[PDB]
Parts: sequence; C-alpha cells; structure tokens
Amino acid sequence: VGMHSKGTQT
Amino acid sequence: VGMHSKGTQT
Amino acid sequence: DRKAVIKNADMSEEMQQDSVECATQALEKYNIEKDIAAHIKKEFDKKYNPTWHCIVGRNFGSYVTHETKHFIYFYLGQVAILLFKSG
Amino acid sequence: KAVIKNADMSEEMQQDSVECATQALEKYNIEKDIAAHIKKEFDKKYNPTWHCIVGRNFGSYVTHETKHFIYFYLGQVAILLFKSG
Repeated sequence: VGMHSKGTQT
Repeated sequence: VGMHSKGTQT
Repeated sequence: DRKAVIKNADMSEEMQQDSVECATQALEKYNIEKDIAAHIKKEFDKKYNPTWHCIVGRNFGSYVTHETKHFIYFYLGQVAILLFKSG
Repeated sequence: KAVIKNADMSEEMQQDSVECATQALEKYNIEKDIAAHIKKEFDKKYNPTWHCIVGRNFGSYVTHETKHFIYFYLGQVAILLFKSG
C-alpha cells in the first residue's frame, strides 16, 4: 500500500 | 510458524 | 569457475536447485551484482509468487525475516547470494 | 559521513536510521551483528518487518513498502535497510 522495487550497487 | 529471522555473514 | 556452496537454506530442494540454476545464468551473463540480483529476484517473483528479495555481494552481513520454506544463502564461487521471501 | 545515496523514508526516519547504524557500527565489528542490531531496533520501533544488509561489496534488488526504504554509505560500509512484510 504500496510496494516499489529498488536496486542498489556499491 | 510463518516468519523466521536469519543472519548471514560472508 | 562457478561452483555452488549452499551455506544455509530453508527451501525445498527443488526450489533451491532453481535458485542455483537461475543464479548461474545470471552470473555468466551480467557484470553488475545488482543486475544479477534483479534477474534472480524477477525470475523468482514470476515463477514462485511475489515478493522476493535478493542480495549478491562479496562483502556483506544481513539480518532478515522470511516466510517458512522460502530462504537460501549460498556461494557461487567467491560470491554470496541471499535470496528469500517476505511480503 | 552519512552519504545517503537513495531514500524513500520521512526525513525523521532517515535520521533515526543513520544514527542507529552509528551506534550499531560503533558497538559491533561483524557486519551481521550491525545489521542485526539495526534491523531488530527498527522492528521494535517501526513495527515488523524490516530487513537490513551491511556490506562493503553488494548489489541488491528488493521490494519495499512506500516510505520505508534507505540505502546509504557510512564511511566505506554500505547500509541497505527497508520494510516489506
């Protein structure tokens, strides 16, 4: 309510 | 049941 | 040199074979950990219900919560993959 | 110090976040213990379920509740914390 995608890199 | 916490270390 | 070592796991053997298989693919193809992670995570959402989470790294410790039978921690050669389901 | 590289939380929370990972990073030497610290904190403060990764080298892909995400650097350690479930 609601959801979201996230990407992380170093 | 359902949910279990867990830890990791390289 | 992609040899798999499953350190810790709470999934079904069948599903952890896929975790490996999918991760192998991902490692060969992509060069960025985030992209390998995203691939594994997407393939798992589609084939196995959302919601999955993936970490692919060389140096990290994690503390997470997960649904019973939906967890795995393993190595593909020198790299560690954390894959599990929550929410 | 706390170079927040991406965040979906309220400003308050990002603080409570940064601060706590400081405590944790002071007190502990093993990443798991730091992550564990932060994570259990947030569960007790903002309700379950939080997840925390602390590493120097990791890519991730995760799904989070609106307004419950943060990925940041503290020195040379990357700290991903977020809610989902």
